Amino acid sequence: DLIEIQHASFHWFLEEGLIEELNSFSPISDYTGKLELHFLGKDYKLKQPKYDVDESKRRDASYSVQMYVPTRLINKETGEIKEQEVFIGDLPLMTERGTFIINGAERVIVNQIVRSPGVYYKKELDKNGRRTYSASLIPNRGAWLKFETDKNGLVYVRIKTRKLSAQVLLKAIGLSDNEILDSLHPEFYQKTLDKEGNPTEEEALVELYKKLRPPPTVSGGQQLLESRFFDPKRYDLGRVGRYKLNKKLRLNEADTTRVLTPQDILAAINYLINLEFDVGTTDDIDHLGNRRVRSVGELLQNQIRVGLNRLERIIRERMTVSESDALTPASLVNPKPLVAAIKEFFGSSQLSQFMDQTNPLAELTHKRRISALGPGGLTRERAGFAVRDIHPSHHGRICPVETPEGPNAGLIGSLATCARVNDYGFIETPYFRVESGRVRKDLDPVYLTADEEDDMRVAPGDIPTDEEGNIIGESVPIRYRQEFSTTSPEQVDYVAVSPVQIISVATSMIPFLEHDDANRALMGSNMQRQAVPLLRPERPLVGTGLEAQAARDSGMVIVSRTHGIVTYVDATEIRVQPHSGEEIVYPIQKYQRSNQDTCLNQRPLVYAGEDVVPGQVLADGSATEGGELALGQNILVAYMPWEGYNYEDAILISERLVYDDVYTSIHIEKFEIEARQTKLGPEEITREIPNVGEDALRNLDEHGIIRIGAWVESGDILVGKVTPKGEADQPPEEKLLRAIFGEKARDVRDNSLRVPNGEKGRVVDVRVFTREKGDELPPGANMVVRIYVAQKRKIQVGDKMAGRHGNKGIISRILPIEDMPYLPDGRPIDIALNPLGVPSRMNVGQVFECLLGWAGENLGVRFKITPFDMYGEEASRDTVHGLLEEASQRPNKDWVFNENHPGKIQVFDGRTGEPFDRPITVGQAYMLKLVHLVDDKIHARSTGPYSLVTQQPLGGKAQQGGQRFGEMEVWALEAYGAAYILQELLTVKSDDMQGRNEALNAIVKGKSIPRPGTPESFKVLMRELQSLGLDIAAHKVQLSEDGESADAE
Amino acid sequence: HIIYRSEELLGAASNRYNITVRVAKRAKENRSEDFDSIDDPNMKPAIRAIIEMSDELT
Amino acid sequence: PRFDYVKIAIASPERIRQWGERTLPNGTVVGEVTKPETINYRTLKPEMDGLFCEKIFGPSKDWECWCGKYKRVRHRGIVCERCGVEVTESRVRRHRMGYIKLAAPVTHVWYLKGIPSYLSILLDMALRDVEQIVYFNAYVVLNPGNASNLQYKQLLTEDQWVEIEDQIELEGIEVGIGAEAVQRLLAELQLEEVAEKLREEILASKGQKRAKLIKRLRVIDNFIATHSQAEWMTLDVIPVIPPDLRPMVQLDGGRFATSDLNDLYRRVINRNNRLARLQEILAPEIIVRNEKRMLQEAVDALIDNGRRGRTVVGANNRALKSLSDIIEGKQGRFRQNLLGKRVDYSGRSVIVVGPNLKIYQCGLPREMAIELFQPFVIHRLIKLGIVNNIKAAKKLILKGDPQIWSVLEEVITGHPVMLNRAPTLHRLGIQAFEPILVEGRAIQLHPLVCPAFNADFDGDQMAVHVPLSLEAQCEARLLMLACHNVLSPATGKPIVAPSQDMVLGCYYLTAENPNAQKGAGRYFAGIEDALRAYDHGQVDLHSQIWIRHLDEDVVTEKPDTEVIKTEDLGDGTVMKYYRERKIREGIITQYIQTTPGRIIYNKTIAEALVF
Amino acid sequence: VQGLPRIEELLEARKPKEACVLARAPGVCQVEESVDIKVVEDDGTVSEYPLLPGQNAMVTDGQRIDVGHALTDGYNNPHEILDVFFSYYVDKDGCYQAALRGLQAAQKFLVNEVQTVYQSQGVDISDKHIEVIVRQMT
DNA sequence: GCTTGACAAGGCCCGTCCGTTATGGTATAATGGGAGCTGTCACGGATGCA
RNA sequence: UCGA
Ligand SMILES: [Mg+2]
Ligand SMILES: [Zn+2]
Repeated sequence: DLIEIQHASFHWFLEEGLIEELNSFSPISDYTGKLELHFLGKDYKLKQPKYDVDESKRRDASYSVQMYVPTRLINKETGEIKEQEVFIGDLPLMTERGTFIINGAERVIVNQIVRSPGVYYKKELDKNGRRTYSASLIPNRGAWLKFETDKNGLVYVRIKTRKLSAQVLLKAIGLSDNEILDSLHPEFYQKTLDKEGNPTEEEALVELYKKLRPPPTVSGGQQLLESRFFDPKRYDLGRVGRYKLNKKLRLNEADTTRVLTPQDILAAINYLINLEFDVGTTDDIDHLGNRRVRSVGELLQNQIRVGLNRLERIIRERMTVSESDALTPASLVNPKPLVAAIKEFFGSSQLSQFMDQTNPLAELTHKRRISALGPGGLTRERAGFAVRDIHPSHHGRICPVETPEGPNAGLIGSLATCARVNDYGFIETPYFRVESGRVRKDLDPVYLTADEEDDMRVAPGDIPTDEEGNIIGESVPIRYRQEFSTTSPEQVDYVAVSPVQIISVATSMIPFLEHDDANRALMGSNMQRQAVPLLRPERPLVGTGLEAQAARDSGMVIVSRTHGIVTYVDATEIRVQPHSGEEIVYPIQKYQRSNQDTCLNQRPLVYAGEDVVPGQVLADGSATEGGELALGQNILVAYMPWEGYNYEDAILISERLVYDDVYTSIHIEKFEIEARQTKLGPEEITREIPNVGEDALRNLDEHGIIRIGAWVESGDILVGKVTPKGEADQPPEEKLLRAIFGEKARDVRDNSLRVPNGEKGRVVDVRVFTREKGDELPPGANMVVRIYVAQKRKIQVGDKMAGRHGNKGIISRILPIEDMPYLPDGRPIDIALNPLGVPSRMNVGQVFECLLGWAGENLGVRFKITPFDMYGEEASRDTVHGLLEEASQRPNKDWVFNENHPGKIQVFDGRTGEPFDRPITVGQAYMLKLVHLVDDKIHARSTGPYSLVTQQPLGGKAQQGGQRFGEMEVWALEAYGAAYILQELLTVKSDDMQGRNEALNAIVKGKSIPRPGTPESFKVLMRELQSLGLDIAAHKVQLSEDGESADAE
Repeated sequence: HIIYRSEELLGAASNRYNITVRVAKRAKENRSEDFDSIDDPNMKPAIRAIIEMSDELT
Repeated sequence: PRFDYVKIAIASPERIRQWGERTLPNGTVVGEVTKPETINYRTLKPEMDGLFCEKIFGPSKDWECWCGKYKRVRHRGIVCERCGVEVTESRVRRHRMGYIKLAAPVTHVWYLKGIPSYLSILLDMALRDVEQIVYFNAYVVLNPGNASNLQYKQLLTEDQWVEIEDQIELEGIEVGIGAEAVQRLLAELQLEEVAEKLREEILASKGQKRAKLIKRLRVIDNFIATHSQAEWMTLDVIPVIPPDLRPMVQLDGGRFATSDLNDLYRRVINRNNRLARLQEILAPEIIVRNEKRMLQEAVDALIDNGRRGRTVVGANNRALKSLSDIIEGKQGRFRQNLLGKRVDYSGRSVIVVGPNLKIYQCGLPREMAIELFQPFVIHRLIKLGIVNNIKAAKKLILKGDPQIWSVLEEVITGHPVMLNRAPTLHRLGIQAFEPILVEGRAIQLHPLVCPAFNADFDGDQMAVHVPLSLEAQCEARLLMLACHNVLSPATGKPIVAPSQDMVLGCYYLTAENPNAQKGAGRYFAGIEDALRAYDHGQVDLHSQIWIRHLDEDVVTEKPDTEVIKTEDLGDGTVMKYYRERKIREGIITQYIQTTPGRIIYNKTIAEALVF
Repeated sequence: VQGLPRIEELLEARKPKEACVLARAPGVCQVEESVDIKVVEDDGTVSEYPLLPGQNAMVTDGQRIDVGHALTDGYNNPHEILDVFFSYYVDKDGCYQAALRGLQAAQKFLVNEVQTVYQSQGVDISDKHIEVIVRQMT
């Protein structure tokens, strides 16, 4: 299973994470001691949800459950036990795909990588001086212990504040002079004991309080130090903090997990002194053995911990004011601070991200992202060069290729294919045991938790092995202590289980990965997660074979579980019968809206009367073919330059891709309107709207709302809504115009929902959610109407297409089939790609892919080639050229392979009919269609809305915004002679309530006027500087007159 | 031939930021003189100020 | 209007109240903010005293006061005797400023916590010394006369002042605390007389501290030339921003969208009304001292939040936006609203390569040109007589008639359009083009201007801008056209050149293929004889062809002047043989061995440079 | 490998880690833990004792010393070129002529060092564009 | 090219009605607050510490 | 977060 960091994490929270939080919260007491409240956390209910999975997405709700615990309220003096179940909070459940539904939108919880708790030592040179060793005891939650060591044998303890001597903390926790020196070399400790005095057990708590809290008190020094490291519910090492203390310092005690042991502070000082004696290891901060990951089971444990602490303040403020008895325990627990704590984590936190649902490849990748940012991780400004590079401990755990380019280059990683996280939070990799030069591929792997660095010798999965005898190679390259070396095959210990263990699940879909560059393989893995689901997908011919596993783990593929006989198959359900209440129904969704405006259509695959197996595809998804995944189409390609139509990364396609419904996707948009409550009068949805005739009232059913199946275009009316007005401030021009022809204006105003510019399609869902029907509504709303419009988009000029090797491009021309070049059998060419971008970017694998897919086209065999071989030069060139020779041995196909030029044939011109001078490489390429279509990039504005303060035009496609003329754009016009264009762009086009009126009136009348006025943004800055206490004004230097000018008035 | 007429106007003038103001100040006179019903769509007043200034240059 | 220079100075307390108090036909002025209330919760009308008051800043609606009975355009320039709101336009609210009269002086945070702390330079104190007097942590001696052991401007602790209170020396010893003592220490200064005291201390016994008296003399000399006072650095009257610069709008759900300036203004008036309440009922001095310290922290957080003390927050845990935090940052008023603005008549789209076109020409789609040139199409519709107004023209544009596209075709001819791609590194990233209406939905860009814009056809979007005035059209054509931008502004080398796909077409054309000759070694009569032989199947592209060319300016790779294989004909005529030439000397004839691909290349330069 | 940070610290006029510039123009004949170079001027009388730690190499071979000839084998301090060329010429001619010759040595160092970094990366930049910003600094 | 009695329509004006709103009070005794900062790099002043 |  590829999703185990989400399913096993939420399963741990429902049985171990929720029980541990309620056991530490209980019991609580009052100020006097009259009654006590303790919970029973291990007997909670977790009742049934309210709505369905598909119903919660359209009703704008969350798939959540109610949490109830039994609560026993006892009293100290009077014997009474009050058992009652009290509501705790709303907990959203994880769906079957591993996601959550928050406010009708599907969301994921990205796993965040942080540092592991423990002690870490570091050699630091602050200046050109001696060698200083530092320390840092990091807990899971609480204060930090930073031990430093200066020159001349002075070890200090810093607990944010100023540093202090090591004897001050070591004596205040409770110790003797003989219990320190017996377990310490004590000759180095005499230099820090001379210039520190010699305090007793009570002569150190007073001096500790004088420097931390600057009167000292004998009772104040004990309450300050115990609350930092020794008090419960304020300092936590964690289950993994106790494990890292017993490994580094080699401690004998274990299973403490709550209180910091004072013997552990003595062991951290002893390891720091011995670092000057050239013994001990300096820890690394970028090592994956020191870096942990956490998931939904751990991140939810911190939100209930800060949510129950707010509940502890109200539970102690209600058992003291009410001095009377006979009170119910259900009124002591207020669920309001804990409901708002869970709702803030799932909807308002940064780590809960919007789920990418373009294709099943992006859904599987987004659940396995390893990001180093979040509330407790790193910062965008605090990220440096060392944290973004690849550590040598990332071999097989984190993918070195798949990472987003730009700002987050290296901070957001991806988990590898065979990687696995244990219960402690460390990434593990499987390895096969090698015994005396023989790979023992018979038993289960070892799953080493990054402990193979300083102990084991690990070989990758690329060495030639024999059939159970020995290893063929005499020099095996291995890795030992983060360095590569070639040793004997009898000296190795472990070997990798797969050659795709290093790369992730999205990089493994690229065939011939070893022939492509690592920079273009980064782009090829990112463009595969943006491919739209087509209308009829097609499986690739040069697939790697891992597409079948990624389709079943995405959750959008109906699988069988019963091993039965299929009875009834239609377009909505599949009914089988289980055998060794026997009729289950598998529902099939038809054209459901996704998050990225794509389709989630499922098609039936099986027929009636067929034996099935557990793990068989019953119904494939939208971007999924039969069994395996399918994100694009296999069509003909040719690497030849046309007449400037493929000049700089441009694509020339044919007309055959248009009328054959190739690269044709279905996009479903969703519109929203609401009949709110205006204080002047309630708004309602009517059909008789003013100033709109029969040109737009054709699809309404006398209710103001459109019908199902009506073709809407740009500028129509979906929901006709009116709004009452109470202005009554008519100008004298409109009063004279209305008095002539009559037709007195009504009190309503047309606020109908309309279709935006460049939008069309067919309406498929006109679901209306009103009150008194069984659904909750937001306050200040009478009727909520939701309109879903689906449209069928073909492939056009301006769309961005790409392949699996980073050869992205934008189509500039769609030629007919008689103008495209044609093969010597008469078959035309679909895509005419440019061969100039190939040798400059090292995209060699895309030439191996098309030449192998052309061999699979004439044979019809659908090759499955795994990456990272076999014999050198005999597995990539002679595989392609050897299989192209077999396709040429057919009696009908003799023109496929040539002896002089192997990977080339003769191509004829379509316009003139003459052959070209040189042979051209042809093949069957697998191209994808990305989400960056030409329809979403069109924006234009003449005059629209304006800003609130600066009175400048707004910015945005969805709100009719204007393009920003920034500071780099002024410097280009200032370097030109364009002074009148610069004054026009800053005055009459932005921030002038007077200059915009006269400039617009000049074009309609036909006589332009010069000299625009003062812009509004300068007068805002003039009033802001006067409010800062600065007498700033503008004057005139005219003859015998120095007067201030009034820019505002 | 409008781009060939503009390079002859920018040359032999010693200031390219001054002769473009005389084109812009002559196009406003050609626009006010063309206020009748006859309006040529091919010959704009901004283009007619460049052709008339190059004929008087010689 | 038109001004000539801008002068900035320190605002005196008589200058801040000049902006606040306005003349009204009554006995007193009403331009003072006394209450922290903004508006009412029942109706959406403000109150008669507050930060959004209509008696101070003006009427909320056009020609309508607050109480009623004056809601017409007939009453212009009068003040209602019942309410007090002047009946005028609603645009006067963003120009009027109120003031807040304080009950205690407050030091300005820019002069105290700034660099190099100009308040502490004039007082001849330290940075921590003035910071202990302000915010009420130590006492300063203001009159140490007739005392045993006391110095001027000496800091005293809380336990040290109560010892002198038991000793009454036996004279008048005056101390002070807070900003009332700093304002008294600045008012009794001697800025005319202290300037000559520091000048005699620089020449005599300078030492290492000569630069300290020099830096103090620069601050004192600025207060005499500008005719300012040293006591104006403390604030007694706080100015108020106009209410449209702190807008309060209501969203669709009913919630109000307030600003952070309203929460910082309310903290000043709530702590100023409490200080006037404690000073009236004779409060204990430990409460009045704590109230004046919070009034000092409320104004300093209003001016520069987080400068001296801790940053105050609101409902959300982010930092509040103060008066200084809207001008200094990258998202401030300077770098986001003054140096760079969002312009009208603009748009953007993806770009595609347009071949079979020219330079200074770009592909412009029809639905984007009808929005950018919308005031130019409407003017042509009324001029041609199709419509009569804008409402008849705008309904005809959005309807989709084929006569609208014939009007748009006649408008864009001769109208330059500036194309722009972000980021703009050099000045050739903004060039003007003459657009044409093409089929599709992308901008057909020329492939020759691609190294100029640094544009690649894999997702690049380019911004479109349209000029309006007649002077802007003449500057985009004569100075910003793409045909006049061949040379780069950095070096003297051109950038308009064949780069990727046309170099490979010219390298293969003038190459040498030693296998596909098909008729090499043939003599042709001139340049035009070889072009007529390429249209037939006579010669190939790389055939060795002798061409009779009488010109001498023949450049080639590895040129030579020596004559090898000299052959003499009859009657004294000698043939001068070369590596690539064959000249008949006495020059009679001259044959050039070349390829027909080099003749097509040399013919292209002849028809382009000679017109 | 240090192209872009070198141009930033040159225009910012920052002080480097090491600098050693001779204050006059004498005839120095080198007579060899650390090497010491004794400065003896034949035209003048007063000598000079310069500081030279053991972590610096040699550039002079003998009888080759200009007014501001440095011995660094590394990066030169542009602030030290000013006070060497100014204090040596403040006694010979006037203060205005001493400032013109002092700023000319600092201007020729900044233009030649920016063009050195830009030519190493294969970038053509004309000299008239660089010296405009150097004019605003001096 | 104008003029006069008649018939309602409606805006202010001035009373009261009741929801809305500002103000003061309650008597066992109660007596110093929480919530993060701890992985950025470079330069320029300003203290302060010998 | 994602494109250049
Ligand atoms: Mg690009
Ligand atoms: Zn009024």
